[PDB]
Amino acid sequence: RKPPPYKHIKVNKPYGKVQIYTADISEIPKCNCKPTDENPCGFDSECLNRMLMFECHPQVCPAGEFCQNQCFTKRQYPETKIIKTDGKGWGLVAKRDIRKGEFVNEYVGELIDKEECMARIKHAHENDITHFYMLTIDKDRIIDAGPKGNYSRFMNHSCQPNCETLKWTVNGDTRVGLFAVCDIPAGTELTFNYNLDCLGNEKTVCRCGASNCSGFLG
Amino acid sequence: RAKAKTRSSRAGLQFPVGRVHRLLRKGNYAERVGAGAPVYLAAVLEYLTAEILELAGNAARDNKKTRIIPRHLQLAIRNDEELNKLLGKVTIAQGGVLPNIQAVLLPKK
Amino acid sequence: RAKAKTRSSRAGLQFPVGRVHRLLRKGNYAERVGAGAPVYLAAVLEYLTAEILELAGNAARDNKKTRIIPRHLQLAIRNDEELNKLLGKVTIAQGGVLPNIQAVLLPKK
Amino acid sequence: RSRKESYSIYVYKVLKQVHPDTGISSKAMGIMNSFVNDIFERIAGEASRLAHYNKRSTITSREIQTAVRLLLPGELAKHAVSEGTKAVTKYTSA
Amino acid sequence: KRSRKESYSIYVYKVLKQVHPDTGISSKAMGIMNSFVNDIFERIAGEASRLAHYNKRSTITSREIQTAVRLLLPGELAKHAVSEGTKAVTKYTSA
Amino acid sequence: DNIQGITKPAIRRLARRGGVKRISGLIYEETRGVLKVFLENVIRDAVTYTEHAKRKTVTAMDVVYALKRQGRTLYGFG
Amino acid sequence: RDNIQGITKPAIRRLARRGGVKRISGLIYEETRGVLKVFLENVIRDAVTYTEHAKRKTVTAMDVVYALKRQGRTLYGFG
Amino acid sequence: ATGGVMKPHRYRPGTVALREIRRYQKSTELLIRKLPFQRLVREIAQDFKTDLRFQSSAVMALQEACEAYLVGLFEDTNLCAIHAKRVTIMPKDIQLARRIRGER
Amino acid sequence: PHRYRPGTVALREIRRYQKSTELLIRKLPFQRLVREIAQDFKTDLRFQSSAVMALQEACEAYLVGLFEDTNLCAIHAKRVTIMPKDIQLARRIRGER
DNA sequence: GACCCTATACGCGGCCGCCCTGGAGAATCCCGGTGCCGAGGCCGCTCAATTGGTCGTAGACAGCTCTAGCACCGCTTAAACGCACGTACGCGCTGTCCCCCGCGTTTTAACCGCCAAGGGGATTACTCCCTAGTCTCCAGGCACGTGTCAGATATATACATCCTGTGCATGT
DNA sequence: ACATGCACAGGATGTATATATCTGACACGTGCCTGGAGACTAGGGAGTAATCCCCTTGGCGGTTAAAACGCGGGGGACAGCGCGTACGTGCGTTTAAGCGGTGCTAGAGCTGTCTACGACCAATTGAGCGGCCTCGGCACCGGGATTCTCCAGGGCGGCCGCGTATAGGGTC
Ligand SMILES: Nc1ncnc2c1ncn2[C@@H]1O[C@H](C[C@@H](N)CC[C@H](N)C(=O)O)[C@@H](O)[C@H]1O
Ligand SMILES: [Zn+2]
Ligand SMILES: [Zn+2]
Ligand SMILES: [Zn+2]
Repeated sequence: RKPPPYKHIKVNKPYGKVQIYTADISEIPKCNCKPTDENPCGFDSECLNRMLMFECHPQVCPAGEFCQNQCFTKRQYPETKIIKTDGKGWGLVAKRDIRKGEFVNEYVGELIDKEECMARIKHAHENDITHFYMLTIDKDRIIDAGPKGNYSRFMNHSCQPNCETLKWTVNGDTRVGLFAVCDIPAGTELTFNYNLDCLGNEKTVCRCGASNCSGFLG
Repeated sequence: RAKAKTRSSRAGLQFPVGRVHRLLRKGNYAERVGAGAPVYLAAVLEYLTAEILELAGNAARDNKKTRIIPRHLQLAIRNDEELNKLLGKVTIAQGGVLPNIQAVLLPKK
Repeated sequence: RAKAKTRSSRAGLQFPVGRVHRLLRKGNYAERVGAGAPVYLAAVLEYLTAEILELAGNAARDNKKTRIIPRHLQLAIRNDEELNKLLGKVTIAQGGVLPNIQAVLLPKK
Repeated sequence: RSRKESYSIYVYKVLKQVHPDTGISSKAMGIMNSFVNDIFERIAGEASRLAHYNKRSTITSREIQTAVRLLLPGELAKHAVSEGTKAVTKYTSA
Repeated sequence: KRSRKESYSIYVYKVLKQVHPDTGISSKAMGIMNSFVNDIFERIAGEASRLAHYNKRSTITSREIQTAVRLLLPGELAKHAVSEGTKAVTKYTSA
Repeated sequence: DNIQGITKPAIRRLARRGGVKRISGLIYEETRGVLKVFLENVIRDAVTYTEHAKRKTVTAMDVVYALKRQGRTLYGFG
Repeated sequence: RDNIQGITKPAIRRLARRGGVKRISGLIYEETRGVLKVFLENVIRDAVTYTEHAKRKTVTAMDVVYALKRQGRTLYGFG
Repeated sequence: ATGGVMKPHRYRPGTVALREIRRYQKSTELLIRKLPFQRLVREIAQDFKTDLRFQSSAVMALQEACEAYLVGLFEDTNLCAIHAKRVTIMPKDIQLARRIRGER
Repeated sequence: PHRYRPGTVALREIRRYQKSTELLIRKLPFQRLVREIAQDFKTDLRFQSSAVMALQEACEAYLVGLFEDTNLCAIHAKRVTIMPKDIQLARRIRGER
């Protein structure tokens, strides 16, 4: 029918005893781009924040509003929809061609700790839950896109992917964004390598379909 | 007498002409100190202080601060060519450095 | 009165204690110069001169010359470590350079 | 509990003259004291040597002017000379 | 008319004949030795001068000269110069 | 072995402020030697000043004078 | 008057040889003329300052010596 | 029926390095710990005179001077490295910097 | 037809000029250069012969030291040839401009 | 089962890279004259060092206060440390090609020596005004105290977009 | 008759901003008191003029060393490639820095006293400076003796091709 219901949230939601590190607007990096430039803080320019996976801030960036480096807070996700996959569940396909390096989406969910993460994995084993949305953003902080998330949680693993997860630092805190690693024409389903999923369990088979498929998730 | 009138006032200066005169006298630079030597020296010291303080205030305004801190003095000195040359061999406590990354260390396409 | 006895002879020096005393007094170094300050300083200048001249005379002998020329002073100064620290920023007229060639420039065997 | 002379009040007077609404930290004021003392000592020493080279007993405004030309680089020297000669012109006529 | 120009030529030559009896010295080398003695005199004198000013003294004494020797000269030069000057001072005051 | 208290992270930070991206692993020990030389010289002269004033305590002005004597004028301590 | 060209290429090669330099790129001569001119300009500027302060119309060897000493390049053998 | 977290790609080598470059060229703090530097200072001073005492401002001045010295030295040695067509600084680079400066 | 190999006369010259103590620039060219530099500071200047000689001695010493540092820079880059970038690196590290 | 067809490494020189001298210039040293000019030794004199005595204050020496330097202890937590991993950078090897060196020929201008000439540095004699020294006196600047006014800042109350759940319109 | 598609009044919390409270950081205000300022004088340093008389500038002419120029070619600069490992990134533990508070005392920093050292002055006299002269140390030259570099041919170690010996396999 439809995917099981989830609270479609827009920004990371902390939970339990997790704690963000949000810095003040004075101590976020500022580049050297100028508002008169050809593409201030643009994708292909030499923005010193873009090169270092830093997100510009319109109230700090010297380019003011000409800064094309606010792709996280402004949420310029290219339009995409959800389609049931062969034997993986639901994936997503965009609405247009994507040139290599276009910010595709941002992974977002509920911020949990390590012991809460293992509690949720235990509870999932108790009810043979097979879909897992965890993604370790760092020690003591894991994203869980299970209950709360966005469309990005509907991207599947493929051993030869067309997207990837990169960590950016936005407003002084880490966030994870899905980026395009190759020129993806529309109609093509989007998929990134989870890059690890084995904690202690039986390594669910990887029915990705890549030529170099590792068979399992690893 | 006639209402002492503080030579700095007579020169139109803010720095102390009398104190500079006394420091020249009690400092073993020559056995005599001219009348206009302290005036000249106080004027030059005031001019250089005004130059540095103006540049440092500009820098402190670039950071949207209303106090000059050693960082701003350092930024003013290093970002001005002649002030940099005058104070090249000087270290400013709590100054830091100019932000500068060589062009070869930057990530490439 | 006693005939005379130059203060160098009293100190057992070859350098002039009296002339050094006058130079200290007329150089604006301080308002008073102690009795033993010129004596000490003449001794130290004499020691340093003797050290340099010893090494320069050795260098002159090593070149089969019996007369010191600026080249020998240069060789003495640059071949000694302490005198090279002392005179590291000094140029010696008609002194030349030490004979140094880097090992990477010698012809490969 | 003893007096300690400083250039702080004069530095602050010059500050209010160029940036009327900007303050200055205590550490920055200390740095400005050190700066003024350093430059004073440089100029005074160079002028003292200038007198001794020419065999004069007097440090005059002329020698302070020449000490400024040696020690200051270019535009700083020109403006410092102009400022000082204006101060001496103004002082001697009052 | 012809004014007298002082120099350390005779003293440098006296010291030379102590340490190398059969050795002469060119006029240019003697000029270099004059410049060297004047340079070292000025360094020690200036260092002791400002060393007296730091301590709020007005007298340049043998203690000032000794400390200016330790500041300006390296290692063994400093040790031997200090000992030599101390010897000359301690034998000056016994005559 | 207090020169080992100038840890590797500290040297890396000092290299970052100098604009250094990659650091060979032989740098650290080398850098320590450099530091221990510089320090020595300055402290030597500082103690000299301290002994000439007949003080048992090394004053910030002694350090400042030593540094200026070595051509490394320092503003902010006197 | 291109007098800086009188510091000829062979003279620069000789100065390089006394420095231990074995092979010399052909772009070194203009660079070295520029370096030499800058250094000479600084020293002559300070020497002429010393000369004018003494009211003299002749630059003496002591003016050069004082200029060098104040630039940190003390020169023995001229006074 | 496995579970297990996913892991984002670590930063490419040289990205946290450039982040740190910008961060430490933006701040003015002291980059060495203070107790270790003070212990080293006292140990070095024991060779010149025993039972010495230090003013706190003396040790702070020493730290400021040494840290500024090392930062400038690292700038020159980075220039040496880049001259040699590298981006890694090596002991030979420090030695060339110090030799050209005059310290060696 | 006999001819030395490219680099042995250079070493010969290195030894010959590190053995000598003499001025390597000509006299009249350097003197004219000094006068033309001094024209832009004050006109109608005179020059004691010892003044121009001291200037030449100092400039030659400067350039010899600079070339030593330049040669070290070239050897650092695993070259034998000195190039303008080596002079620039030496001058930058020294403190010059 | 033996005999002949047939493949496959075996050794037998087969040229080769590649040292190793041998000899030819070229350069550098070495030794005897030769002469020349500057080191160095003496003379005369003058001016600066020495002798002696006087006088004032710089500093040494003792003594006291109270600052700040050191020693210690307990807690929090950030930083350092050790290890795993993986890539991108250093370094070695190769080729190519250009540019700099070594050498010969031509050209030019430095250099040497000699001669004037006059500019300007050095010296001397007056002189006059500018600075030290001094004494008196008052206010400028420093030490200490307390007000004021920010930014910062956690508290708290209204607003804006989302979330809800059973009811409104409807195609079965 | 009915539940699918889908909504609209109420809740509800993020969202935006007013609001009472801290914490300094300086900001005026006294309160002194020490050090500039006024006023005046004495004398020596500096300025001006005159004069000498070195020494810098300019010219001329010849000699010849040196720069300029051309050219072949060798070797070094430099671009490209590959690999392997060293270093950067990140995690999990451990350690020790930093902070705070407590407590004690060495010794910095000042005051008071007085003495003995240094400035200062006048007379004296010998050391050092300018001038002058000479003779030996060194520079230069020239011819012969080594010494060093460079390259043309021979031995000395290869692997290397080619004919060849040794043994597996098919057949009578
Ligand atoms: N390539 C794949 N083949 C088979 N199953 C997959 C694959 N990728 C993801 N999954 C399943 O999807 C889960 C990962 C989750 N992010 C869910 C993604 C999935 N598209 C969904 O939103 O339901 C895992 O628990 C797997 O069971
Ligand atoms: Zn930008
Ligand atoms: Zn931007
Ligand atoms: Zn797969």
